[PDB]
Amino acid sequence: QETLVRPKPLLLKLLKSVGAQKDTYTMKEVLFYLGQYIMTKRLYDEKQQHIVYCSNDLLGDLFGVPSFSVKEHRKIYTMIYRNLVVVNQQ
Amino acid sequence: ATSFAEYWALLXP
Repeated sequence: QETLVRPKPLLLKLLKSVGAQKDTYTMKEVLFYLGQYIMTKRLYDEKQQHIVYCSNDLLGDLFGVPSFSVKEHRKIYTMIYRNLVVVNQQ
Repeated sequence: ATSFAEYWALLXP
């Protein structure tokens, strides 16, 4: 997923909050950093670890849902892409 | 069980 991408301020700070530097990422990098954010903030359920809690987290504001499952791949990519701007470039 | 990390890796890396 080499899609060249520039997050909107809120996703961007979400990513920067766990140490990302740039304004301009591949989709791959975004996914790496987003998974890290979720683990670093301890948003995943301990027992059913595909479940992610977003209530009173920043992640809830971006995604507009209180919880979601990582198994919902299309929904996940939809909720990401619409916090994201696709550049006119590789 | 499956780790969250493992679930997340399946999204696409």
